[PDB]
Amino acid sequence: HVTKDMFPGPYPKTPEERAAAAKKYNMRVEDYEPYPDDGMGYGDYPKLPDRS
Amino acid sequence: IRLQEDPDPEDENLYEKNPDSHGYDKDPIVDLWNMRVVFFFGFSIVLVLGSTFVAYLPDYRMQEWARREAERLVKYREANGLPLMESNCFDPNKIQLPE
Amino acid sequence: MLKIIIPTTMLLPMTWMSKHNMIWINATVHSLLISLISLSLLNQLGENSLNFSLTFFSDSLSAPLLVLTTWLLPLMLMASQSHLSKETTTRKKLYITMLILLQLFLIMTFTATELILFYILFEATLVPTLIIITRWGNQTERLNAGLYFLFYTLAGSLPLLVALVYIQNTTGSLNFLIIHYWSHPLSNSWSNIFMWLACIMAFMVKMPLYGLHLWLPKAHVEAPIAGSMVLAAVLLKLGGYGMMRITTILNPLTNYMAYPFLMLSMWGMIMTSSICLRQTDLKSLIAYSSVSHMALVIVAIMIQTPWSFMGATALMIAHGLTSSMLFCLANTNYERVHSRTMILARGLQTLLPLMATWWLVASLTNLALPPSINLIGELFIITASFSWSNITIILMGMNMMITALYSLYMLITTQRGKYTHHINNIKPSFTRENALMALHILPLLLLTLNPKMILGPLY
Amino acid sequence: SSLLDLIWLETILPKTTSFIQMKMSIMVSNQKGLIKLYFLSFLITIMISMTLFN
Amino acid sequence: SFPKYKPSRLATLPATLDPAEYDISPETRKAQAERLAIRSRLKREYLLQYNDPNRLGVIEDPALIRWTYARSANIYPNFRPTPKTSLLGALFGIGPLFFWYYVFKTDRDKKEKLIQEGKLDQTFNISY
Amino acid sequence: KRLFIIKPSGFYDRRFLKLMRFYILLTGIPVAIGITLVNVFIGEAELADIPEGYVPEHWEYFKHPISRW
Amino acid sequence: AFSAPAAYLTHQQKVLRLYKRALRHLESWCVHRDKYRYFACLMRARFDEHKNEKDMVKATQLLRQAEEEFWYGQHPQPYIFPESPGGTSYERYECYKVPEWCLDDWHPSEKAMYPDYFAKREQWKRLRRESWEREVKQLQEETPPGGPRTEALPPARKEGDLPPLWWHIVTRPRERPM
Amino acid sequence: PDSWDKDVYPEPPRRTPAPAPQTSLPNPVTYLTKIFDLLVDRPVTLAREFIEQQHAKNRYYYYHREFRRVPDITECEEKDILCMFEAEMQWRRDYKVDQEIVNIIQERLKACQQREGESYRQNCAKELEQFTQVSKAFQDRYSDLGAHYSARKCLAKQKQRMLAERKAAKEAAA
Amino acid sequence: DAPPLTLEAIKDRVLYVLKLYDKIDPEKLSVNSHFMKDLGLDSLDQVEIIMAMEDEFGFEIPDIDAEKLMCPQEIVDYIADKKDVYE
Ligand SMILES: CCCCCCCCCCCCCCCCCC(=O)OC[C@H](COP(=O)([O-])OCC(O)COP(=O)([O-])OC[C@@H](COC(=O)CCCCCCCCCCCCCCCCC)OC(=O)CCCCCCCCCCCCCCCCC)OC(=O)CCCCCCCCCCCCCCCCC
Ligand SMILES: CCCCCCCCCCCCCCCCCC(=O)OC[C@H](COP(=O)([O-])OCC[N+](C)(C)C)OC(=O)CCCCCCCCCCCCCCCCC
Ligand SMILES: CCCCCCCCCCCCCCCCC[C@@H](O)O[C@H](CO[C@H](O)CCCCCCCCCCCCCCC)COP(=O)(O)OCC[N+](C)(C)C
Ligand SMILES: CCCCCCCC/C=C\CCCCCCCC(=O)O[C@H](COC(=O)CCCCCCC/C=C/CCCCCCCC)COP(=O)(O)OCCN
Ligand SMILES: CCCCCCCC/C=C\CCCCCCCC(=O)O[C@H](COC(=O)CCCCCCC/C=C/CCCCCCCC)COP(=O)(O)OCCN
Ligand SMILES: *P(=O)(O)OCC(C)(C)[C@H](O)C(=O)NCCC(=O)NCCSC(=O)CCCCCCCCCCCCC
Repeated sequence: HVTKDMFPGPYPKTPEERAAAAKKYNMRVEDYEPYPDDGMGYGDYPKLPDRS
Repeated sequence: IRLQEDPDPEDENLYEKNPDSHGYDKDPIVDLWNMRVVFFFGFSIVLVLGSTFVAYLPDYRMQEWARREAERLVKYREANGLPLMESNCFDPNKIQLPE
Repeated sequence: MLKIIIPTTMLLPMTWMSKHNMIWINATVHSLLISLISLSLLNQLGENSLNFSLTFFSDSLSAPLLVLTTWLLPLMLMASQSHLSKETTTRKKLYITMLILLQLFLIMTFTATELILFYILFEATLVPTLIIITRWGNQTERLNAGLYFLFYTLAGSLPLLVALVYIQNTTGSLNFLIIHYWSHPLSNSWSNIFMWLACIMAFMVKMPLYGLHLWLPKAHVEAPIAGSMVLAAVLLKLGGYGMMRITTILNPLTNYMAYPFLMLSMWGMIMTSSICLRQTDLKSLIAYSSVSHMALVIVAIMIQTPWSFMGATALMIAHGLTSSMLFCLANTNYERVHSRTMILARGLQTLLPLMATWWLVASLTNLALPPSINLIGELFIITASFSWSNITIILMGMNMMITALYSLYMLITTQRGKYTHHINNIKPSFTRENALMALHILPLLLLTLNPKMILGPLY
Repeated sequence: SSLLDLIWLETILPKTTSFIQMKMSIMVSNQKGLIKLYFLSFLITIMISMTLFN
Repeated sequence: SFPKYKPSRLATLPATLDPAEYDISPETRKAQAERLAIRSRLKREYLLQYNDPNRLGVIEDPALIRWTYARSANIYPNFRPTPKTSLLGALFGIGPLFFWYYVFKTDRDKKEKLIQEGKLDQTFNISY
Repeated sequence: KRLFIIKPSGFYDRRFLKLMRFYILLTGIPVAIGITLVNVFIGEAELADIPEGYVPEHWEYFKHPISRW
Repeated sequence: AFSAPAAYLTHQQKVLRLYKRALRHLESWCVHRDKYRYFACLMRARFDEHKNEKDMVKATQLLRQAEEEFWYGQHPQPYIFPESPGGTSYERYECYKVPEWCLDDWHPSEKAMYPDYFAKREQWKRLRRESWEREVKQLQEETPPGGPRTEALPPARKEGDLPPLWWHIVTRPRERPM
Repeated sequence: PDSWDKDVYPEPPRRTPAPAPQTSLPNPVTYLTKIFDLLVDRPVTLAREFIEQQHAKNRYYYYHREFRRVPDITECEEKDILCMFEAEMQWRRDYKVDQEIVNIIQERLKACQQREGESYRQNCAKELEQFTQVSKAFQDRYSDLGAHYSARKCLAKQKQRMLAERKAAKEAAA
Repeated sequence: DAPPLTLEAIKDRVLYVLKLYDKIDPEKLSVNSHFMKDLGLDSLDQVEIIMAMEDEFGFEIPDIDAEKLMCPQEIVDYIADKKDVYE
């Protein structure tokens, strides 16, 4: 039942897109942080802490 | 909505109507006979009969023939003092080398 | 071979004339009978082949492949009738027709005695497979997967057609016996290099060679269960059979041209195993395992020694059986939870014990556990590679370690741990699924009992 | 998995070939259907065939 | 005083030793409250579906769907050829192949040179 | 005080194993009995020199009775 | 485990958690009971020494230094109860925990082997089905418009109701199931 | 036992020393051997006597196939497919027989090693030289033909060996 | 193997430990007494009491749960619930 609007997208380049990405990933806008746009295909997926 | 589309149907469980089902068919009799023919033919016929047939296939690869021939060759060659393995596959007299 | 070919072409009208509820029963029973009849081809000779007629012949390399094809058809029927319950009668019969046509093409492919008839049939196998994938696959990506599969294979195989007709014009014949008896050395020239490339590249794409393999995960993941079973077990082996057959006319140029392909095969074997270690999808994991094993077979054919060919034949048969079984197990899990993600369904040992046993046995055969024919083939290839060079042992050992790692990782992830709490529809395993797994696994151990039947002509 | 299989092996053969074919298809099929334009093309073809073919 | 602890990537910093844990701002408290509210909302949704007596099947997880999609199908659309990507790809995809080619070529050349010179121990080497 | 042990259904696995055993032993047991009877009573052939002027058949070149058949 | 966590730990909660962890690690160092009693009393003496402290900045700095001291002096191999997360018997009986939904897929013969158990189970299933609507209504009546601000759940306010979202808590598998 | 040929598979005469006990204590090995002969050897011997009686009533014979020699690849003309086929089949059969001869010599070597035991390095010198000679000849014949070996390839290998030997002989006689 | 626990046994053991506590007067200690409202202990005393119970019954009470057990009856109910004791 996931809509096309609930999938990972491209790297966010505007604060509106960062806010939309944060809301999509159930995260605070302050906590949301993508991977750097180095063209590795991460997209707007969040960079969560590297713990286990 | 952009279409007049059917809702996604609920998954159908074969054990609800037929508790002692084999998973072959909705009909109990067809399901039972599908199980029976699969088990009988596959397991009994193919497995047992094909395994025993392959086990008792005639020795057409000539393993035992080659062993008996080798025993005869070894016996003859060691009786007469010849080398057991000949040094050349072919006859050098028949072979004609370039000058 | 007609005593096996005609009953398949009679499976066709029987399928279309049987009642609506007897199609699966009839198809399964008569497929089993045809498999039993094809078991008679294993009585081979030590000197030459079984030359049935001008058109068909059988060998120690063809016979196990034919037996595997004929045995795989009824298993595909069982899995298909699992997943095709709600279909209409006409579409069920069309699916069974595609399976029967694929089996007929494969039989004639393995028994064709001319390189051109072999080419025609081995290219004819594409249409039923493409139809099956792109029509009865579940997800959106079946269309792109079919495009990738079709165009990779055709780009590989068209220069093969050009090379085959060129060789027929040059030597007068494409008969395998004649080209074997009248073979001449291939001189080191650019023309010969490109002839070698045409042939070998066709079969390397079909194998697949590492770097020419993306179509394989695309198609094997997105195909229905019967499509996945036939793609991995049999269709990957057309490349090996063709490479073994066609390298008669490619010597001694194979000594110099095999370096890039050996390097690709060894390093990509390592790379695909490492990929398997970190796959979030179960079907993709099994597909990449298939790629690694076929890389090993490519190494065997390229080094091209009597010990390597026997290992290649054994590994091809063993991989066919093992990969088909793994695909069936994953498909049962998918039919439970309707998702291919590996971490979604856990604790399946405490929910379904006998399926846990089947998973254990399939994963124990996937890694080379002695004395299984998987290990026999892998070990013969490793020994031949050791005679070729002494660092191939380093690469081979690394590959074996990674293979054990990812096989047991898959087993532990799916079967062990604690069950997902919210998945409350894991019904007990069906007799049909249990019998499918048993019919996959028992022949493998019997082949362990009698191993000379799958070691090829070089035995 | 990512850099080689999903990215670079995909870019070299199938993605680049598909992109080139799509671009050439757009170039070929992007015509306004003007008889003046493609008859001038015919004239150029005729002159080239007369001169450069002997 | 006591020797200090140096965190690594594979031995991270404990929460009790994090300096930010003892410098709490009023905005930090509201950030914590907002995070807890998000968790509570998600937990309520999951628990309602979980305890539904009429639910049969798998509770679909959008987070899991997004994770699997981002890991495979969203990589190429978001890939650009950069200097870093090109260099890493060329290295990791070409360097090993040529390294192994050189190793095996040199080894086999030495082996064949010894064979030709007739000073390589090949006795009992029947199986090849 | 015995407590009820919640377990998954073993009926279906037990039934499959029972059917599989039955259908393997349906034909396997007669095959084993027949092989034993043939081996005990119709022994294996013994090697002999070909009598002069006599032309054998392939089954006469093979040893085991079942293989010859 | 049984209790819903809060947004943050208070200073008192942090101090008490440090006290318990320090006493446990001191016990791990001091194997014998008399030695442990002696040094545990000294540790409590230190905590009581700093017990009365109005300057919360100084209190937080004291807690930080105590945490650093603990991390330096902690036992590399502290004692863990067998059933605790680091313990040897942790999660051993998870493969024996089966759910009641797994129970209801039984064959009729299997269910016939336990006639009295399944009558009570049917009563429980009826009780579950008769209360779900009241449970969801109570949950949606008492929530704030913004949504749940915490993970706590209310009790049953009426004489005929049940605490909302109770089934899996009540019917969780036993700690020693098989 | 007349099952195999003692010339093909030789064994030295077995020298078993007579027992020379020096104690009054009973020999548990002797007692257990007597028990084994009473409980096991007698029933199995009776069973074999019954089976061999049943076999002798149904006596029948099988023969060893004899292949006559045919012209070889040296005599076959170029691209004469029939003679080439017969020569190739004959060469394949000879290859099989040579493989089995090497197997027989290896069996001799292994049996002698085990039989001699702690003095095998000296007592198995005769078998080691025979294996060395047989294996060297087999290797020189069929060493590096490849997966697609044939009588033509072996003939080319032998012609190359003959050319090398002729050149070496000329250089030595120079 | 080991005998099953009972509510009376758990109650007896918790009250036994509490009577062996020196800061609690055994005469005025009951199963409903509050550690701080009517026994006069503090948070550190409650921590030590919970640790004593952990040593008594051989399992651990997490800090999130242990901070709320302010009554011997509450401790008994917690332990019975965790050990699946209903009698
Ligand atoms: C002989 C058996 C077959 C063998 C085939 C081998 C090759 C032969 C080729 C030519 C065959 C003849 C022409 C048949 C046309 C049939 C059309 C049709 O309506 O079919 C359904 C029809 C029954 O359904 P219906 O009542 O008409 O209702 C139709 C509605 O559409 C029902 O409604 P619906 O909505 O449920 O149906 C929708 C369905 C309806 O769609 C269809 O029915 C279309 C079927 C395919 C179109 C025809 C293609 C012809 C071109 C050659 C390739 C054919 C391969 C597949 C053959 C299928 C045969 C049915 O369409 C789909 O589902 C779409 C699927 C799309 C993908 C699959 C379709 C393409 C497949 C072929 C491509 C692959 C070729 C690979 C290359 C190799 C080729 C050899 O089937 C038949 O009548 C069966 C025909 C054969 C009967 C038996 C004849 C022999 C009798 C006994 C002889 C004994 C001899 C002596 C023995 C000795 C002892 C005595
Ligand atoms: C109920 C259980 C027990 C019986 C099981 C069914 C039969 C089992 C196999 C046969 C038993 C013995 C019959 C002997 C017949 C020949 C007598 C004789 O003098 O032979 C001399 C000959 C001597 O060998 P020969 O090659 O020199 O013979 C010359 C040619 N003839 C036969 C014309 C003389 O021996 C045989 O013929 C041996 C035959 C062995 C058995 C052949 C395979 C079985 C065939 C039946 C189908 C498969 C049944 C498998 C078991 C059941 C499966 C469901
Ligand atoms: C409860 C269970 C516990 C576990 C028990 C199982 C584990 C034990 C396994 C070890 C015991 C093995 C028993 C061995 C008994 C001897 C029989 C065996 O040795 O014979 C084999 C015979 O081979 C078998 O038949 C293997 C057949 C291979 C399967 C054929 C295909 C079956 C159809 C299925 C199609 C699958 C196609 C797959 C691709 C080909 C090997 O050949 P051989 O011993 O010398 O034959 C003797 C007869 N001679 C003397 C006349 C020669
Ligand atoms: C040691 C080997 C000996 C084995 C001999 C086996 C011969 C066949 C015995 C098994 C056949 C099974 C059925 C036997 C008699 C049928 C019993 C019956 O009456 O039940 C039928 C069974 O019907 C079936 O299921 C059909 C299966 C029976 C026919 C299929 C067997 C035909 C196989 C022919 C074998 C010849 C092949 C030899 C040539 C080799 C070809 C490659 C009714 O069931 P349904 O039709 O499903 O009910 C629904 C109706 N409302
Ligand atoms: C021992 C292992 C060695 C592995 C193989 C040896 C190859 C050399 C090692 C790596 C060198 C470069 C290979 C490819 C790596 C790409 C570099 C990179 O990832 O960063 C690029 C920088 O690259 C460039 O854009 C410019 C191209 C060249 C710069 C990097 C290569 C310089 C290598 C130095 C040459 C060797 C120096 C010799 C010293 C003595 C050695 C004996 C982008 O920068 P960022 O945006 O910060 O992304 C990184 C995120 N943390
Ligand atoms: P109850 O609610 O009465 O608790 C009273 C508390 C403590 C909450 C007070 O009301 C309070 O907040 N007081 C002021 C804050 C305070 O107490 N600060 C000091 C706390 S830390 C302190 O100074 C003690 C640290 C000494 C012990 C350090 C432990 C390190 C040793 C570890 C060794 C492990 C192996 C031996």
